Amino acid sequence: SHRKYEAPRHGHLGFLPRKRAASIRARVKAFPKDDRSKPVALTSFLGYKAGMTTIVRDLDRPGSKFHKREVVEAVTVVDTPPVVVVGVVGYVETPRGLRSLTTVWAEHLSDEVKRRFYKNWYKSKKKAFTKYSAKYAQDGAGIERELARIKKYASVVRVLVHTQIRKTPLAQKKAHLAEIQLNGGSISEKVDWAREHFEKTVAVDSVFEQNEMIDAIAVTKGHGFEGVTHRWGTKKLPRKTHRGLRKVACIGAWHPAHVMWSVARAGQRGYHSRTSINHKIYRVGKGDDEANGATSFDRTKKTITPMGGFVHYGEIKNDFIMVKGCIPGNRKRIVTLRKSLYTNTSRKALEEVSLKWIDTASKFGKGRFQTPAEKHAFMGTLKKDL
Amino acid sequence: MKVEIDSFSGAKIYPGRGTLFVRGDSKIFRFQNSKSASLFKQRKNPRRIAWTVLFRKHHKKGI
Amino acid sequence: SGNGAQGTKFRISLGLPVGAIMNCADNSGARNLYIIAVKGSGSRLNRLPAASLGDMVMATVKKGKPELRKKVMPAIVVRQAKSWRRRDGVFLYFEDNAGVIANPKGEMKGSAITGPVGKECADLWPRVASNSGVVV
RNA sequence: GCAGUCAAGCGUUCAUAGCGACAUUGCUUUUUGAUUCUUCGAUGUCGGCUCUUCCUAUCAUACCGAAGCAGAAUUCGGUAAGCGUUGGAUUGUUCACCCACUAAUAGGGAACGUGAGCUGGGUUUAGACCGUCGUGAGACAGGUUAGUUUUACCCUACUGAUGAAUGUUACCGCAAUAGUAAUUGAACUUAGUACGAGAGGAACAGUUCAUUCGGAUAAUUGGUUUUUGCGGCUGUCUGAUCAGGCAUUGCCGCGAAGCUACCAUCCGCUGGAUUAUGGCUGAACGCCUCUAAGUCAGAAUCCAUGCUAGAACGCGGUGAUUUC
RNA sequence: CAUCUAAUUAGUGACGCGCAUGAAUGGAUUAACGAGAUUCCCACUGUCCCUAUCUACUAUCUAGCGAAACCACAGCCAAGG
RNA sequence: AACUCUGGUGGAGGCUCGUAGCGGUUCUGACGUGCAAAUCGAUCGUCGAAUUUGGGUAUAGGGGCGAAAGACUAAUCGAAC
Ligand SMILES: [Mg+2]
Ligand SMILES: [Mg+2]
Ligand SMILES: [Mg+2]
Ligand SMILES: [Mg+2]
Ligand SMILES: [Mg+2]
Ligand SMILES: [Mg+2]
Ligand SMILES: [Mg+2]
Ligand SMILES: [Mg+2]
Ligand SMILES: [Mg+2]
Ligand SMILES: [Mg+2]
Ligand SMILES: [Mg+2]
Ligand SMILES: [Mg+2]
Ligand SMILES: [Mg+2]
Ligand SMILES: [Mg+2]
Ligand SMILES: [Mg+2]
Ligand SMILES: [Mg+2]
Ligand SMILES: [Mg+2]
Ligand SMILES: [Mg+2]
Ligand SMILES: [Mg+2]
Ligand SMILES: [Mg+2]
Ligand SMILES: [Mg+2]
Ligand SMILES: [Mg+2]
Ligand SMILES: [Mg+2]
Ligand SMILES: [Mg+2]
Ligand SMILES: [Mg+2]
Ligand SMILES: [Mg+2]
Ligand SMILES: [Mg+2]
Ligand SMILES: [Mg+2]
Ligand SMILES: [Mg+2]
Ligand SMILES: [Mg+2]
Ligand SMILES: [Mg+2]
Ligand SMILES: [Mg+2]
Ligand SMILES: [Mg+2]
Ligand SMILES: [Mg+2]
Ligand SMILES: [Mg+2]
Ligand SMILES: [Mg+2]
Ligand SMILES: [Mg+2]
Ligand SMILES: [Mg+2]
Ligand SMILES: [Mg+2]
Ligand SMILES: [Mg+2]
Ligand SMILES: [Mg+2]
Ligand SMILES: [Mg+2]
Ligand SMILES: [Mg+2]
Ligand SMILES: [Mg+2]
Ligand SMILES: [Mg+2]
Ligand SMILES: [Mg+2]
Ligand SMILES: [Mg+2]
Ligand SMILES: [Mg+2]
Ligand SMILES: [Mg+2]
Repeated sequence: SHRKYEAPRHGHLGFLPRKRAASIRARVKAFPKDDRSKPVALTSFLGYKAGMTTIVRDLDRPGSKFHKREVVEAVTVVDTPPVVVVGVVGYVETPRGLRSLTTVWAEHLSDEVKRRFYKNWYKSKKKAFTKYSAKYAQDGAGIERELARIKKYASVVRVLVHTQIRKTPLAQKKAHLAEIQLNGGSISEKVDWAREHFEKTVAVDSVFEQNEMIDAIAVTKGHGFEGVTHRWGTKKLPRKTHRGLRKVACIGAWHPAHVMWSVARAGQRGYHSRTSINHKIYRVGKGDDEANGATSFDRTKKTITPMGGFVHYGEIKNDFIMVKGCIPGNRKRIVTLRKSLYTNTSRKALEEVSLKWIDTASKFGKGRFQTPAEKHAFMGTLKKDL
Repeated sequence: MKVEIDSFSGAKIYPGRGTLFVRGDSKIFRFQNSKSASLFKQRKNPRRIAWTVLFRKHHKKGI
Repeated sequence: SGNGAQGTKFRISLGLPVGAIMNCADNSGARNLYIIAVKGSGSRLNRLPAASLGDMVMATVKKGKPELRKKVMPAIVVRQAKSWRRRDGVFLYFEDNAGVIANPKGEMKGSAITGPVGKECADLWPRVASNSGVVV
C-alpha cells in the first residue's frame, strides 16, 4: 500500500556512486565551446585553495533593499602561482570520441613536474625525458614533425601545464600536471601559441578577470566511512528504537527481493569530485604587491594573508583569485578554476564589484586586529619590549 | 564601513564579528565575541574584568 | 506573507515554531500569543511551521481579555529573540519573542507597541511601523 | 469504485455548455462477498514511524481545447506521473471529523510494501473487576486494567573498499554504458490598465525575494570541548608554602582547533526533438479540409549540453625501461 | 447539553424508559494513603522541529586462544507456466 | 463558676524521609548462541515491624501448604520425582 505521507527523496541520485575519486585533482570533463575568432587563451587554470575570508562591498542591485548599501560576504582565496607550459596534446575526432593523437613536450622540464612521474624520487636515477630532450638536437626536426602532425590533424588542442608548487607554502614539492583546452581560433595558431609558451609561465590575470563567473572543479573534503543519517540526510529514528537510530529503517519492500540502488546506505562520505558553477571573481590579486588586502576605500598597506597566516595552509606569496562564496575542496587542495560554459547575463553576473574592505584578522581565533600595527595601537606597549 | 565598539570590553568590532543584543528597554549592546557576550549575560561588571578597556582606564593602566 | 505585506523579506532565521508563546506587544488587551500557524509556510513532512520576525502568524490568546481569548486571530511577529543575520553581516537578536494582533490585511488591532520592533517587520508592515516607537 | 452507448427530459429558448431518467455494454482488484487451491514438523498476525520505488483513474504545477468563457473566479476535457501533495486536537485505529496553512493538501500498488527495521497502542497465554447469560464450571466478533517482541558472523542483493592477469612501470586522457534534478510561491511593476453600465478586475515581458529539494563549504554567527588550554570552587591527601593527587572527564566560567547547523554562508546550465493543441500548402471528393504526401509552432515531456562513476576482460597518447 | 481546546471518539459536570445500574453477590459517599488507571495546568527539558558534537568501551587491524546456530544441492534477475 | 488559652517537657505511632537489609515499578535500557536456564545498570517500593533471616522441627502427592496466583511443593506442578 501507498506511502501515506509523500516526502521528497533524500539525496541526489545523480551524484552516485558516492565513492572516493580516482585522484585528488578532479578532472575537467567539459571545457567552454571554442570560439574560433577570439585570441588563443587558456580555459582553466590550476590553483591551491588557501582559505576563506570576509569582505565588505556596496551592493549594486537596483530594486533590492540593499541597493547602494554595504553587504558582508564570504570569499574563498585560491593561492594561484603561474603555471608552466610543458607540452601540447592533439585530439582527433573519431566515431568513438576524441582521441589523443600525439603529445609534444618542452625541452627542459623542471624537477617539480619531473617528480610527478616518480613514486620514489629520492631513489631514482631521474632519467625521465632524457631521450626526449635529445629530440631537440641540432634542428628540432622530430619536434617540428609532431607539431606539424598536430596542425594537420587534431581538431582539439590541449596544453599541458603544471603548477609551481615550490612557490606555495606546501610540503609537497610535487607539481600537479593537467591538460587545459586552448580556446581561441586556428588549430595552427593554438599549436603555435603552445610552442611559443613551452617552458614559459602563464599567470592568472591572463586567464581570469574580475567580475567573472567561474567554475570550481575539486575533490571535496574526505570524511571517511559515514552512516546514512549524515551521509544522506535521513531522519534519525525515535528514541525508543532497538539496535540503532542513525539508520534507514526500511531498506526495501518484500518485492523486489533486493535492496535497491536508490535506497540510502552507509559508506564513504566526502572525497567526491564536484563541479560547482557560477562563483564570482572578486579580486585577481598580484603576488608582487603589498596592499593585496587593501582596497581603494581601506588603503591599509596589508596583504591578503591574515594575522598569523592562513590557518592550516600558510601565507600567500603569489597571485591569487578571491572568489565569492564557497568552492568544493578543503584547504591546501588543488582546485581547477574554469571559465564559464555559458554566457551568464543574470544581473547577479555582469555586476561590477568594488571591494571596500577585506578581513585580514586572525582565523586562528576570534581575532580582533587587522594588522600588527593596529594591535600595537590598540594594546599599547607590552612587557616584551613592544 | 563602520567599526563599532564592544559594549563590554570596548573592543573594536569589524563587520560580521560578534553579535548585537537589543534589550527590553531597546538599548543596543554590540559584542565583539561570545566571551564578552557570555560575560555580559552573566551580569559581570566590565570594570572588574581585568582586561577590559573600562578596567584599564579605571585603574589608569597604560596612560 | 501573502496579503498586506508591503514588499519582500530576506530570509530571517526561524525561531518561533507552532506552539511557541510570544508576548503581546500592543495595547489590545492580550498578554501573550500562542502561535498555531504561520502564513506562507512550507509543506514538508514532520516539519513544524516556524515563524520569524515580520511573519504574519495565526495565533490564539492564552492570557488576556476574555473577549480576545479562545479565538483564532492574525498576529505579526515584531521581536524574535533568535539570532539572525542581516545582509550587513550583523547577527542580532532580541531579548524576548513578541508579536502584535492584526487583521489579515495587516492593519493592527492595538494602537501602540511597547518595546523595540525589528526593522524587517516595520518595513514589511507599515501599520506596525506607524504605531512602533523605537525600531531596532 | 470508475467509464461508455441511446436520448424522454433539466438547462429562459436549446437533447448532448453542464447534466441526463428508462434501458444497455464494459473496466479495475485499491472494499466486501464467493472458493478452499498453497501453507498446520512457526510464511511472525493490525496500526503507526522510517525509507525507497512503481501505476495513473491529474489535486497542484507546465502547455492547451470547450462553456450558458466580458473581466475575475469557476466548470468540462486533452498531452502529461517531470515535480510536489502538509502542521495539528480526539481516537490503538486504517477510516472519520474538526482547527489551520498551502500552489495543492489526488487516488492507489509494492506478501492489505516494510517487526533478525522499530514500537507494542489494538486483537491478546496465564492475573483482576463489571454488565448480561448459565444452577454451575464457565461464555460474550461487550466494556476495563496489567502482560518477556529472540538470532545474522553465512549466500545473494545493496552500500562503500581492495585486488591477480594485460611485457613492466608512471603520467595525461577518451567515454561505451549506467545514473542525473531542480521545485513552487509571493510582493513591486505592467495596472486599478485590458474587460465591464458598474461592482469588480487580469495576463505577458521586467525586477526583488521566498518555499521545498540538492551539492558543497566553515570567513562570520551558533552548537560541541579530553586543548583536561587558562582561571575559579568544594571535599580530602601530600606537615605549612609552592606545586600537585583523587572525586570512574569532580564541578563552574571562558575556551582555540576540528567537526558541524536552513541555527550559518555559497552555488544549483541551455540547446534540440516532440505530445496535446493551434496552423501552412493540399488532394481524396473539380468545393472544402491541419493530413492523406509534405510541412510550421509547441508541455514541467524526451534526448542531448552540463554533472557523477568509468567497462576492474573498452580504448588512446606519452616518459623511463635493469650487465660490469 | 455545558466546560476544557484553535480544533478533543479523550477529561470533567449534568440529563436518563438504564441493550443489561442498584443495596453486606453490598448501594452512595469519603479525609489520608497508592511504583494502580485517566485528564488538564505550571515548571522543565533533544520527546520533537532537526539534528550536531565530545568521551570511554566495542566494532576494526594484529599476536595468541577459538566456538555455535544452521546446512538436499546451492546461491544474479524479468516474465511465463 | 463549670472551665478555656499559652510556653515548655515528654517521646507515641502496623507514622514519615532515607542507609544496611528485604523486595522488584519503569526503562518495556543492557544482555538475549548471556556473567547468568532470570543476571547487570539506572530508576523505584519498603525500611522497627502482619519485619528480615540462620539452625532445629512438623505437614508428602489426588497429599501438603496457600494474606488465594491453580501459586509453591529441589530449574519438575491444572497434580512432583
Ligand atoms: Mg501518494
Ligand atoms: Mg520521490
Ligand atoms: Mg565531456
Ligand atoms: Mg575523518
Ligand atoms: Mg563522525
Ligand atoms: Mg552499508
Ligand atoms: Mg571555501
Ligand atoms: Mg577559525
Ligand atoms: Mg510525523
Ligand atoms: Mg509440515
Ligand atoms: Mg520462521
Ligand atoms: Mg519471512
Ligand atoms: Mg491520462
Ligand atoms: Mg486537466
Ligand atoms: Mg513514466
Ligand atoms: Mg521519478
Ligand atoms: Mg503488510
Ligand atoms: Mg522483514
Ligand atoms: Mg521482531
Ligand atoms: Mg497491552
Ligand atoms: Mg569481522
Ligand atoms: Mg532537465
Ligand atoms: Mg549538508
Ligand atoms: Mg570509589
Ligand atoms: Mg582533577
Ligand atoms: Mg539546504
Ligand atoms: Mg487550404
Ligand atoms: Mg498534428
Ligand atoms: Mg502527414
Ligand atoms: Mg518543428
Ligand atoms: Mg547546449
Ligand atoms: Mg578502466
Ligand atoms: Mg489531550
Ligand atoms: Mg461523565
Ligand atoms: Mg503498599
Ligand atoms: Mg577495541
Ligand atoms: Mg578491540
Ligand atoms: Mg543438486
Ligand atoms: Mg525471478
Ligand atoms: Mg512504617
Ligand atoms: Mg517510609
Ligand atoms: Mg534501601
Ligand atoms: Mg543479609
Ligand atoms: Mg528489556
Ligand atoms: Mg546481541
Ligand atoms: Mg560463555
Ligand atoms: Mg487429594
Ligand atoms: Mg484462573
Ligand atoms: Mg520449581
